[PDB]
Amino acid sequence: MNEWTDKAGLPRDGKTYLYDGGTGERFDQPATVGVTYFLKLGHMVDDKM
Amino acid sequence: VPMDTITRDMVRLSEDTENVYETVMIIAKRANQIGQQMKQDLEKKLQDFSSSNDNLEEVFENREQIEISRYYEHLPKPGLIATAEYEQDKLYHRMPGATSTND
Amino acid sequence: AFQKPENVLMMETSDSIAKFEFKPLEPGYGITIGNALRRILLSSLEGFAITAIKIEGVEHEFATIPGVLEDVTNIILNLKQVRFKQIVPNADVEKATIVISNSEVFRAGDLNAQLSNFEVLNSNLVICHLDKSATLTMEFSINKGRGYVSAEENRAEHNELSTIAIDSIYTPIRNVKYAVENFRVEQKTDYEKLLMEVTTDGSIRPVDALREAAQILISHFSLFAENKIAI
Amino acid sequence: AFQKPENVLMMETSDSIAKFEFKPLEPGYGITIGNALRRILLSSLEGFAITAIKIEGVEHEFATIPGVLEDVTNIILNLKQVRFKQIVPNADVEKATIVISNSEVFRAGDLNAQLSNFEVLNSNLVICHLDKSATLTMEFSINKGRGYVSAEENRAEHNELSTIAIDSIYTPIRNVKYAVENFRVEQKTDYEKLLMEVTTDGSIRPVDALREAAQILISHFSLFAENKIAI
Amino acid sequence: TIAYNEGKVDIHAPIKVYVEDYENGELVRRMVETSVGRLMVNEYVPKKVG
Amino acid sequence: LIERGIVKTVKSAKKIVDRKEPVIWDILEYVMKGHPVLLNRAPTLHRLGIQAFQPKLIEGKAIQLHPLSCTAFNADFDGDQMAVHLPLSNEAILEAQLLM
Repeated sequence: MNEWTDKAGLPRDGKTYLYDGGTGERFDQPATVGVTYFLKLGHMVDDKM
Repeated sequence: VPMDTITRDMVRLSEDTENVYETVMIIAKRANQIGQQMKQDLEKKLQDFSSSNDNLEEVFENREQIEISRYYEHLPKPGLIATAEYEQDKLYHRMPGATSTND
Repeated sequence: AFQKPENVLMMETSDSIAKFEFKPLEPGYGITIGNALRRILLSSLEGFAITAIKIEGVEHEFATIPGVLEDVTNIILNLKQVRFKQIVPNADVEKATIVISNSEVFRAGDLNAQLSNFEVLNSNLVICHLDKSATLTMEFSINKGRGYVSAEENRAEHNELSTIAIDSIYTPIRNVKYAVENFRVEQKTDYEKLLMEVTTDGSIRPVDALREAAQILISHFSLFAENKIAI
Repeated sequence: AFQKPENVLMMETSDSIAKFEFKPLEPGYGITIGNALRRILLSSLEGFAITAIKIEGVEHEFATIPGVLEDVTNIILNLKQVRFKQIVPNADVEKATIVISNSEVFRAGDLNAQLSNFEVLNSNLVICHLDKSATLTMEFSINKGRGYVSAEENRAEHNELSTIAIDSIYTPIRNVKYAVENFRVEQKTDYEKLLMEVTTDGSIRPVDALREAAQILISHFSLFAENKIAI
Repeated sequence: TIAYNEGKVDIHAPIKVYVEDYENGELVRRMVETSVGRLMVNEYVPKKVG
Repeated sequence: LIERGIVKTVKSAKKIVDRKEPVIWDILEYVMKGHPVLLNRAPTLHRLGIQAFQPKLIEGKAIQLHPLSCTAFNADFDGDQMAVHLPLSNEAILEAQLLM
């Protein structure tokens, strides 16, 4: 995992810094960012009204 | 005194009024009378104002009748008035049928 | 005293990507400048896109045309993505008539920008794959706007039993940068580097958009500094 | 259309605190305008204050002087609260001397308005308790600056190791806060309300600080927008 | 609030300050050792506990 | 709308309140401001499962509720479908905003 993350040009640790739109502040602790797989379930609220 | 309606938080009514629940009811009565008097006043004077014509279109011809209507519509509901009367505590409650200090 | 900068430099690697640098600055002040610019740039600019479609031989968003490899849904969905450009001012709204009638693969630039008022930037996008024999007639409406609008609001324009309204993403910007770092002389401080990047669609060079954002922001502060009406 | 806020309001509770209203804002503009004005008003101001003093009859920093009820530390702290002002331009740096030798509560108004270019407003501010039995003589150094300066920093200004130097709160604005609110327009919600509160030192009406700050920021975008200006 | 608002002190550092608290239930004002922060919240604890 | 005078018939008022065309929600904003509403849980265990509140407009089709009150409902945010009620009588509304 670490070898691939290295060879992709990334922080070898999964962490990074981040910024806020509105204040430009650098969130003093490093936040985690990534890519994940995501599903939508069938309880759509249009039929709960 | 202006109210600018909010939600009320009370212990003062335990000072002037002996019981919470009786306090609620007497506020209810005062609110009732205040509402009745305002509703009759509004209905009489407005029907006098619009006695000339009652059609759908004709009511909006000057925008000022609507303006006064929404001004009074900008006034707090009766219960707020009665509550404010008890923080000012201008009223006194006693055995059945307590009434304002209007005399 | 007020350490005023004068160094505003442009470098412009391409017609669409540009850099800018601001030099020299008083501390803690460029972050303010740049973050204000980033917000306004990336929020509130103006662009164009397509809204309405009338296909011949199809009546609703779930049909299919004989001899065309995609649904009508995917035609509309990818037509959503085609970024445009003006060549003339004052072009309000436009209607187009495409008649593809040959054994082809129907692509973006294949759209004849046949109206003199307007053009297409991205020409090399694949709308659809026809067969050897499909005949297709399409009619477009392109219009200007801001931010984002969904479909059902665009139900305003008179479907006439055929017209299909589509989503429309109007924003003309794609990416923005600012960064800051100190620069110094020995023993004497308070030099600041602001380095900024603008990446657009090509519908307008970075300079015009940057100028417009600043014009709006100054237009806001103008009233809020001088006029002082009192309660 | 793009909807402008007009006629900023203020409530003006007193000469040291004030409130502000901005109506109506379009979304996201709340944080922008607010944060810009905040960092500007907290960014670029000016002032004068005490730097280093020497007290007669003092062995070193924390001896105890008889005849005065208040220790050295508390005297230092009280002088930190003395607020200055100028009547003559360019009188950047000043020195003075004070002698008191009678039974009195030493106050701020008792200070010898001897050096003509300089005044004190908060006259009734109390310093210390004094009787017949003690006498005090001391030296004042008053210097111009910006911000908040720790004890180490100002030792450059004539330290000499027997004149004890002190911090200095040069900043004329003491605290400013803000808030953002939602409110309505027909068909819609989420338009912004910006609420401001300012608390100064009394040397200047807060409306003046705000007006001047916003004028700075306008003059500062003008150049980074239009160094190479067209239209 | 001034020294924090100008980054000369972070949100958090042991500082000594002159504050008022009631000894049952009065009115002692001493030099406590505390931190901006605790000051910010204790701005909101009502002036009847200390 | 009646006290506006612009409308004389409840049929017209229903016609205008149903299709909800570009006319005033100002009345909803006003009335919503002094006419509290009773929020109602389904499996009420002890009274702290029924309350009143001052209602507020928001965007969309979901009920926004303050984070610190739910523990009274002893609920979770999985997606439950809380009920709401409107009193209609001023004695009731007073009991609401005085004890509820």
